This record gives sequence, structure tokens and C-alpha cells, in this order.
Amino acid sequence: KLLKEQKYDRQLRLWGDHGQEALESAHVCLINATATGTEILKNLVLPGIGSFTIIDGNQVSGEDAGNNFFLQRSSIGKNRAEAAMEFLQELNSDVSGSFVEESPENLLDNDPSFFCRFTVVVATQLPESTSLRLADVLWNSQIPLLICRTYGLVGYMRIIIKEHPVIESHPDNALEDLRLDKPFPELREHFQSYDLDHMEKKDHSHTPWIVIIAKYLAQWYSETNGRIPKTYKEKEDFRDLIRQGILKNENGAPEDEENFEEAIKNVNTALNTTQIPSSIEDIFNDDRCINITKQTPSFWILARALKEFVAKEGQGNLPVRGTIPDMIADSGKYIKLQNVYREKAKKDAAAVGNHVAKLLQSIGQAPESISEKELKLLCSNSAFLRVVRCRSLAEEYGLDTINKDEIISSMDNPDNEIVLYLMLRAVDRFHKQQGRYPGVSNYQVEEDIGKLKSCLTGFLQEYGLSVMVKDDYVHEFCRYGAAEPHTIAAFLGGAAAQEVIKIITKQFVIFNNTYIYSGMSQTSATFQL
Amino acid sequence: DWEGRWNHVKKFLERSGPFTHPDFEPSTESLQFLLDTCKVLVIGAGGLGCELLKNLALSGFRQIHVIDMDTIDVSNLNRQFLFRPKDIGRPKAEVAAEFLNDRVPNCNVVPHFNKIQDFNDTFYRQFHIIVCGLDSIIARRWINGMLISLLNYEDGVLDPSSIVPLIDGGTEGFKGNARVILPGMTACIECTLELYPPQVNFPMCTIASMPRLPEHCIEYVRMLQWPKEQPFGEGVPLDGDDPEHIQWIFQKSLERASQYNIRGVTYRLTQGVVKRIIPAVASTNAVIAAVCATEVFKIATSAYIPLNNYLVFNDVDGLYTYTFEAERKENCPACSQLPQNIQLQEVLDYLTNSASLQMKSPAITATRTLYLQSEERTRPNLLAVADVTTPQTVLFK
Ligand SMILES: [Zn+2]
Repeated sequence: KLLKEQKYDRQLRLWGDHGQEALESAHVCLINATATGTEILKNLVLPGIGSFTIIDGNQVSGEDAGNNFFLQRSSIGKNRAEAAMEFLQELNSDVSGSFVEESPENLLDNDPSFFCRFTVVVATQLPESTSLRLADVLWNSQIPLLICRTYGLVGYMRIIIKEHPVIESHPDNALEDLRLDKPFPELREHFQSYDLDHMEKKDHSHTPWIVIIAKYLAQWYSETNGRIPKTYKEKEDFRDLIRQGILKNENGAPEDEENFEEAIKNVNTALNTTQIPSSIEDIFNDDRCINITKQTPSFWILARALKEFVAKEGQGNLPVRGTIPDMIADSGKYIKLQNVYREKAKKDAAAVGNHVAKLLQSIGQAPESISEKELKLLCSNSAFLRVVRCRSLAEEYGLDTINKDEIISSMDNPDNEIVLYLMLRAVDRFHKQQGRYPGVSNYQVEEDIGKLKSCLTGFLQEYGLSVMVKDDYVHEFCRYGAAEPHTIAAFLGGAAAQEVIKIITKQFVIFNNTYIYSGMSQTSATFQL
Repeated sequence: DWEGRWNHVKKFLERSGPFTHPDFEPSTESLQFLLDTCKVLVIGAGGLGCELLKNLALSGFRQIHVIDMDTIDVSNLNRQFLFRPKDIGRPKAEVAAEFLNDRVPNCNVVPHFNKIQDFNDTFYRQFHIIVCGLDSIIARRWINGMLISLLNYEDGVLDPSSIVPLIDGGTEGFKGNARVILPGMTACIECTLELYPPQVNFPMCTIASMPRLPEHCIEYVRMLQWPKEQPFGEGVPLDGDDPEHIQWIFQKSLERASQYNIRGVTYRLTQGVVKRIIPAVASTNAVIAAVCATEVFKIATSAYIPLNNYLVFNDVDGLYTYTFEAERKENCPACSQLPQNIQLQEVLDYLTNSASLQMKSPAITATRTLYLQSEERTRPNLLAVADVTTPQTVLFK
């Protein structure tokens, strides 16, 4: 317990004790233990996933032992799952490892419900057919799935989760909820309490910039009546209005007042901040939010609650976040100013609580099936809520469901990474047609180029994709010879591991479908296939 | 060594291809030339270090040297997989080579329980490529100056063979960055300083007389109260890893926060502030070490063209990589062949507070020293500057 707190300190500062809890209670499943899989897994064991189970039905080969940090020469010939677990388990004693010397197909044949014992399933290096078979089962079982393939210098990753909603999305550089444009009562009161004109100098130069801008925004408002949204004019004149309030020294020339400087540098992003985000409106207007039932997930309940609030006590606004950035000011004024927002945030959260309770009533779900902590967190991130819904793998492969729009448009650029996707599809055709991958042997390359070029055309015409694929890519993909280069597997293993942690912890925001990485150019892209 | 051991690496060295580097020549020998001769120096066994040694070793590199002055700590274990609880206290560089040499059959990883400043020209000259994955900007700028000083100019024309490639990676939570630097050809660490020094050092005025955040309180106790009082013995310094020390910083901080009505002081927060803790996970290190290793390979073998120098990785909202070419400043203090131009206790400020130089506690010297703050009598002394930010002597005219 205390051992863990010390061990996991650097990450607890990222997803907190609650994420760590979600992490330590999960059970992930890895399909094959190639370099790609042991790399993903290692990134899950280190931080401490509750437990894992490798499922490989193959044996270690000279090359497996050569590109995998969790397979030794001594394991050549033995079961890959068994041997990988031996070394992966060594990574963290708090993680309970396990395996099954069976393959995905066999398991799909006998006990499909087997995968229902996992929080998430990570499948790596799977051929088209096994992937679709597995995808269908997990989808109907509502089991989260991540498919990962390393092929030469290309990394591929596809996530499949019916619905993944999140509250705590951890936005980077979000706009502070200052409410300077739609000030609530207590904040209006607070600003009036200030008199910049008649006031000692030390207090003048130590007034929070929010107060400063507040002061001047009312002056500019009681005159013109505008709000100042025209960037290099209205906002620029405003910055001047503010710059003219800077006290002058005994000599006449203005003095050094960092707080006013701060007010100035902030006008750009401080005048417009109170507005409901697109994503929130879309959440509000979604069916799972408007039509509540007995099965409605706690998230959609809190979503509707937020909506009701926006309707009443909110006055078309989300509850005050409660926090403000630091800003040069005396302690007293800063704390007093912050308490106003804090107090206000508390008032708004209670109102949201009511709407929630009232919702749980006309549902009879429970009295408090939602801790008050979930309520305080929801009010803090009300503007940052996010919902992701992935297509099924079936929709992607369907002849009438395929997203040809996205693929056609992307191909406008003959080098978009969507070609790598296309080549992967074709390479797979080459594997079903021929019973092997192209270019494996130095002598097959040249001949395979033509066979693969043909599998591609077949694949394209079949889905009605009139896109031009440069010959270089066909040649390049034969040149790969199905290799699973370690550094490429490591890149995808860090990337995939973190997406799995996002699923388990429900905290940041997952990519919405397919991520393709190109080690050749070191570029990547996300697509909604 | 054994059957198909390097099957995954060979293919990029034995086959011709459409996207190959202009100077690439498929050879069945190249790999062996790589295993037996390419000398790579990894700076840091912390952060990206562990991930770099694995990647390089499984890529055909065998002659690898690692430098690190640190000792293993319990907090390292959430991502420095080459270390185990039993190694707590041992030198990181040591255990790292130890682990690798045993997991990768013929790798010859050589440790160096030192700090990069302990070495000079003669030492760094022994390497073909240098990969830096350490945490501080002071260290990044220091190795940046070393490699540039190795540059040999002939009548104003850079001798390409004197160029030692520097691959540098960093990570911060779910963000990271990797870059390729070719001293004298590409932008160097100092060429784009508007990206490296962005760190925080609370202003003495707010911390001592205008606290507003819990961090300010903790900062005060650490930077002022501890020195004044000497809780754990006269002359004894503050040990960030010492539990009784943090406990003390914590209690005193709470007391200060109480007086100014500041909420939030916490033990976890005290630790973070005393040690300037940066959140860190395994996943982001793997990603960045992967990109760097890949570029090390490329540069060693000419398999493909190098990263057009600067990549950013971000995992917070979805995931993405972004690359651009950082430009070489023609006026750079570190990589420009010409002596800088200026316009004594007022020029020292210009070498400090300034942005273009951001030197830390410099030291000026006339054509005779003067203020070599590094010597307490070097104050009564109160152009060729010098600094802790680089091995070289910056010539200012
Ligand atoms: Zn430079």
C-alpha cells in the first residue's frame, strides 16, 4: 500500500488514486506474444494493471527470440505465451500474469465466452479472418477491443468500443471560466467593491488582472455598449484603454505595473469564455440524454442533469468551474477573488445534485447510486465531457458500410498514410490468395511485386475505390517481408498501451478509430474508418 | 549469432528500395559492420535511457556506452523496467548494462557512473552517434556545446566528417519530443532555446510576500525557511528523498498556508515541489525512445533519410505526431562560427536575464578573468564568457 504509493508516484500525478484503482482492478487479455504484444503488455504491467493473460498458440522462433525483449534464445522452440509471461511477470510482482497455450481460433471454436472475463482485449499480428471473427464476438459481448499490427515500418492500430463516454477528459490549455462576459451576482458585487481611481498605489499595482479588465470592461460598456470581439481593433483599443490606467511616476512617464501588463496580455482570451461547447450541445441533444430509462448509464443521467441545470439555475450556462489561474496580486485580494468563484462553484454543484436526485426519482434506480465525488468532478469538467462511439469492424469491411468517402478524399494526396492502410488490406489478400506474405524471402520480392499489385487492384475494384496507389508502395511493402522491426513495435506498444489505459481508467480521450504510423517518414494520422 | 536472429533488421540493409537514402547501398555485410563497429553513446539511464538501450540492442547495435550519475530509487520502478526492487540504491548505469548484457546475448553495454561534464573532447570523440534522453535542459545544452566544439572548420568551411550526430528525446506526461541535430548543419539545442528553458522558478517577491498558491508556501519553506533555520543540524542540507525532511517541509508549509488562508498544501504536493517532480509513464517513454532509436539506426546505416529534425508526440486527446524543420539561427551563440556582437556588472545581466543567451551564473574574461562565479572572492572582482550551460567559451565582441 505505502510501497505502491511510492512506486507509482510519477503516474499517480497523472490519473490519480482513482485511475490507479481502476487500473489495478482490470484484467487485460493479449492475443499473440510477438514483439508488438510484449511491448504493449510491458507498458501495462509496469504501471500496474491488475492482471493479464497471454493467448498465443505458436512456438518461439529464431526470429521471435531476436526481436523480442521478453523472449530468449533459450526459449526457442517453447510456447511463446508461456515464455513471454515468464519474463513479463518479472516486471512487476503486483501484477498477476497467466496464459493459455492455445490460439484465438481454437478458443473461438470452443469457448467464445472466454474473452468475457476481460476488461479489455488486445489482439496483435492477426490475419484478416481471425480479426473479424473475434471482432464480432467481442462486439456482441460489449467487450472493448484493440487490434494492432506491425508490418515492416508501418504501425496500425484500430480500437472498437460501442460507447465510451468520459467526464474527466484532461483538456490541455482550455479557456479559463472567468465569466467576465456573463458575471454572476456575487462576482458583480465583488468587482464593485473595487475603486481603482481612488485607491492607494500598492493596492493598485497588486490588483488581480481579472479585476482590472473587469473595471475597464464596464467603462467601455456603459459608453459604446459593445463587448469587444474584433481582435486587432476593438480588443486593441481596449488594451490601450487599460494601458492608460497605469499610474504615472513623479517624473510623469508611466511606471512598472506588472499586474496591468498581465491584464493586457490577457484581454485576447478573457473577454469571451462563457459559452456551451459544440461537443456538449451534441451530448445534450443525443437520444441517450433525452430519453432516460431504467437502464440509462450514470453518465447519461449526469449529462441530463447538467442539461436541466443549464435550463434553470444555470440560465443557459454550465456551472461555474470554480478555479482561476494564478495572477500577480496580494494574497488577500487573490484569495477573496478565488473564494467567490469557489463558493459559486459550490452553489452550482448543489443545484446539479438536485436535478440528479430528481432524475433518479422518476427512474427509481437508487437513492445515491452516485457518490457526491462523482458530482463534484462532473461539475468541474462539465465543459470537457466527451463521448466516443466506434464503428464495428463489420461496418468497416462491409461493401455498403465502408467509408469510401474518407478513403477517396484522403488519397488526393498520393502519400497520405491511408495508402499504408490500403497496402495492409492488399497484403492480406496476398496472404489468403497465396498462403504466405510477400517478400519474406530475398528471392520472392521481385515476383511478389506483381502478385501483390494484383491483390491490391482486386481489393480496390471490389469496394469501388478508384484511387491511385504509387508503385513504390507495392514494392516497399514487398521489401518489408512481413518483418516486425522492434523499434516499430515499441512505438506502437507505447501508443497502444496508453489507449488501453484510457479505456480502463475512462480518463483522457481515445482515438476514434484507426491510427496508422509510418516509421519510414515518422508521420502518422488518425482515420474514422 | 543464431538462426534468423536478425531476420527483422537484415531486410532493411540487404534490399534496395524506393525510399532509400541517396547514399544507401544494399550489402550483406552492413549489419556485421554495424554490430562490430558503430559506437553509440546513450546519455542517461533514466527516462528514455532504459528504453533506448533495449531498442538499440535489438537493432543491431552492440558497442553501446551509457552514462548516468544517478542511483536507483523506488519511484523509478513504474517505468524503468531494467531495474528491480533489489537494485534500489545501486548505480543506474551499472544495473542497466548488467540487465541488458544478460537479456540480449552478445550486446556489450559499457556503463559509466559519471556525469557528462566529467568527460571532455577526447572521450566524446570516440563515438559515431550520441543519443541524449536525460531530463534537464542544462544537460541538453551542455552536450550540445560539446559536440559543436568537435566541429572542425577549414577556412570557413565545415568538415562534414567532424560532425557527430545528436539525437535528443524528452518526455512530460503524455507529451514528448524527439529531434535530430547535426552540429553545424541543422538547428542545435541553443538555436531554438524558445522551447527548452520554459521552466518555473517562483519570483522571490511573490513567494516571500504574496503567496497565493499552496506551491508558493512550500516553495517558501524550502528556499528560505530551511536555510534560515536548520531543522536537521547546522550545515545540513535538505534531502528531497528523506521522509523526515519532507514531513518537516510539509508541516511548516501548512502553517504558512494557514496564515494566508491558502488551501491545498498536501504531503504529495510537498514532494512534487521539493523535487520538481515531472509526471512520467512507461508508455510515453516507449514512444519517444522508439522514434529516437529508429533515427539512430537510419543515421548509422543510411537506410533512410533522417527526421527532418523535430517531432512532437501528444497522447492526451486521441494521439498524434507533428514534425517540422527547426531552422538554424544565423546568430546562434553556440553553433555560429562568428563571434557575437554586444552593444561590466551590467553586461553580466545581459548574459543572464537575456533570452538569446539565458546563461546561468556566467563568467566574463577580458583579453584576465573577472567574476568567475564558480572564488567567493571572485565577487570582489566585480570579451570571452564561460558558463555551466556549455563546455565551450563563447566569444563576445
Ligand atoms: Zn545553434
